[PDB]
Amino acid sequence: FVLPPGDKVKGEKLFKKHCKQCHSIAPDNSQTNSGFTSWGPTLFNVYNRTAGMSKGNSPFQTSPDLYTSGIIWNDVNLLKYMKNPQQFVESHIGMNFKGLSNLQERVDIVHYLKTLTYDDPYGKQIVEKYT
Amino acid sequence: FVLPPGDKVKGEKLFKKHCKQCHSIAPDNSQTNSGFTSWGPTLFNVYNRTAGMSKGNSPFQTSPDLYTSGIIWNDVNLLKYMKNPQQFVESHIGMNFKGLSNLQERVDIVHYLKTLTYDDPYGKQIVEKYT
Ligand code: HEC
Ligand code: HEC
Repeated sequence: FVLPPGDKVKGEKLFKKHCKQCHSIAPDNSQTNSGFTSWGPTLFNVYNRTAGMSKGNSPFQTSPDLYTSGIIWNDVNLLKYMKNPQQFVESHIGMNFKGLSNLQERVDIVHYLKTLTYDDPYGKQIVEKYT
Repeated sequence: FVLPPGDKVKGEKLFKKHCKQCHSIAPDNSQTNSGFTSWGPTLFNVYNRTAGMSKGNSPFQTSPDLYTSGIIWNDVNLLKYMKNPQQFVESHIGMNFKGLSNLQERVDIVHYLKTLTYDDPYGKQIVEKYT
């Protein structure tokens, strides 16, 4: 497959219409993950960039010998992701988050999350483990 | 509304089964923007934290005069977002990306993104401006 003929001016227009609300184009590189100006990461230099979702189900979490170069934002993957982001995530990493319907489970999760703070004993324990 | 009674141990187990795949619990503070250890941001100290999606649809024509991130991850918002993230996004920021059906528009977008690079003439101008 080769990237078919397209119009980059039309592309700028479509980007301002559909993507600019959540994505910057600034060449920060310090914004390539989430960033500080836009919600989503800067899409500058995104072409052939290693995708952030490569870190989902990180093999590094259990061992540094399981390094993974990850998924690349080449032409095909950009086209497919722009077609259907959720199906792309599910098909490339194995699953996505569509929400938890049960209310007690979500409440229990909130109770757990409230302990992940710099003041809670459990949170203080998580802190020293990473210091 | 008050947070109903909950079990933080069951919450930890639910977090490990449903959230740890894409979320760290590391006190990085710099990882709150997805960081690098995980695809999603660290959920450590996420309670009552300003949500990253507050940065979407930013009035950058009056950026110095009108900007005050104000989606807070309090109990209610966490429960709502965990129930249906996409509906939460759509109802709190106004819209969400569900994909572009047409193939030529996506191709044109890829053509525009290929010019966002440190060596393309257009990408060079974007660099010049934002420094
Ligand atoms: C909010 C309403 C968004 C709109 C509209 C678009 N995107 Fe987005 N995208 C958004 C976020 C918060 C994130 C980060 C979390 C995630 O799911 O990855 C993204 C991610 C991307 C990426 C991945 C970048 C990476 O470094 O891995 C790309 C390439 C991307 N988004 C492109 C993109 C395009 C082409 C859009 C319009 C056609 C678009 N996004 C809209 C939030 C939002
Ligand atoms: C990947 C498959 C994920 C799973 C499973 C869960 N989350 Fe996540 N979440 C993910 C990303 C890539 C992002 C950043 C982009 C975005 O849409 O915001 C998030 C974001 C959050 C946030 C916002 C944090 C902030 O700083 O604003 C929260 C509070 C959050 N996610 C919570 C959460 C919970 C409770 C989960 C399991 C029950 C969970 N997420 C799963 C990706 C993924």
